[PDB]
Amino acid sequence: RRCQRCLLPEKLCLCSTITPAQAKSRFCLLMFDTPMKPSNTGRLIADILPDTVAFQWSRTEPSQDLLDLVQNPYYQPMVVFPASYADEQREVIFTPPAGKPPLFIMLDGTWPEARKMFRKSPYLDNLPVISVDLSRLSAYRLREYCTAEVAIALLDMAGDTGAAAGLGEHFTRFKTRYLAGKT
Amino acid sequence: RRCQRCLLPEKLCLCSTITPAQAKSRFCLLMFDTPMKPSNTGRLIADILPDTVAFQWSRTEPSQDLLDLVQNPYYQPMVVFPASYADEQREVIFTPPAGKPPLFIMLDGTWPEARKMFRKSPYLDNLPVISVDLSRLSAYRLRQYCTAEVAIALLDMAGDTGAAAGLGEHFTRFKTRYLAGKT
Ligand SMILES: Nc1ncnc2c1ncn2[C@@H]1O[C@H](C[C@@H](N)CC[C@H](N)C(=O)O)[C@@H](O)[C@H]1O
Ligand SMILES: Nc1ncnc2c1ncn2[C@@H]1O[C@H](C[C@@H](N)CC[C@H](N)C(=O)O)[C@@H](O)[C@H]1O
Ligand SMILES: [Zn+2]
Ligand SMILES: [Zn+2]
Repeated sequence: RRCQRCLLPEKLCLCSTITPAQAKSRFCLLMFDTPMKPSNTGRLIADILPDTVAFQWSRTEPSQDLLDLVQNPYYQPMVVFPASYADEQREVIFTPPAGKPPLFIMLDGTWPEARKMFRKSPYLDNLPVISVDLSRLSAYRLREYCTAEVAIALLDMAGDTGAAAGLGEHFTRFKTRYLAGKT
Repeated sequence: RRCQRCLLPEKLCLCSTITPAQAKSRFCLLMFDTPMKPSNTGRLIADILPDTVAFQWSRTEPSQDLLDLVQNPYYQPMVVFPASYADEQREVIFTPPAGKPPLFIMLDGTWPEARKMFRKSPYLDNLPVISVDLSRLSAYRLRQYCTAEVAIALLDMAGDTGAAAGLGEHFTRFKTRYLAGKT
């Protein structure tokens, strides 16, 4: 009864609407649970930006491919999480750094899952935390938050406004259809 | 706060999505009530086919512009109503006639309002009733029935598949947003 790709009821399937975009930014999804939950919105990022990398998160045996990706000096990697959680010695930044393309590492799940991922992933500890400027959502007619909404604001912070606008529109489509599914 | 044109919550406003189409068929809406109610779907026809004529229905004082339109020999006028309610001497048909462009007269309101309009409008009595083949909605991945849904079937019956597809997509957008605004 539910689409296996877009996770909405079948009469509400949005797959035909999806128009991927392009961006200088790149996302990496560390997923606490890979089945796939409609309430987890990190997957919407991958619909709009299909170069999004996604992993199942592990407490003790992180993937070598994940380690390779976050250690690739081609990118500037950063952990996406509210600044108040970062240690006093943790580097916190407020814009993507200039030059190398950013790799936005999202902790995709619930808060206690996100928080657990933030604290028990030592391969992320030497990375800067970016504090997202959520007020930028106003320029996309979204409430100035879902993991997909955080990503929209990040894309806008990086000047990837085409992908921000495409993800906003895709997010609103999913959220509207989801609510309707509950009706 | 609701949009005054598309009658949805302001955050769910659909006006920007509307792309009118073109059709050989033409519609005429006799609306019981012209505030407008969100759940009256005759107005969705006008969004897709802006040459749709619309009048306020009156029992005793029909507009002369309405009388003039239905007496225009340029069109083949017909009243859109379930065939079971026609009189035995009423000409019932099952396809739009061939040759002159069809003028589909919709009774836009609720069922008791439509049935009242059907019975108390002497200017429509010498007109044929077209019985709508609603199984055609299957071709548009749709399935009582909204006035806008009946119009999609009529458009398809007349070969106006582009307008029928555009009205289907529009009706589903309205219906999905209306359900979500209800959530
Ligand atoms: N200020 C913020 N900075 C960074 N990420 C944020 C912020 N506020 C919310 N988030 C995101 O929201 C997640 C936690 C929950 N809100 C997730 C809700 C829901 N499961 C979703 O996927 O949208 C975090 O792991 C981040 O992805
Ligand atoms: N079998 C049918 N043949 C012709 N018109 C129909 C048929 N079934 C429904 N309709 C039309 O669709 C309306 C259905 C009503 N329930 C109105 C629902 C709602 N108020 C709307 O405006 O969409 C009728 O009043 C007619 O205008
Ligand atoms: Zn789907
Ligand atoms: Zn509107």
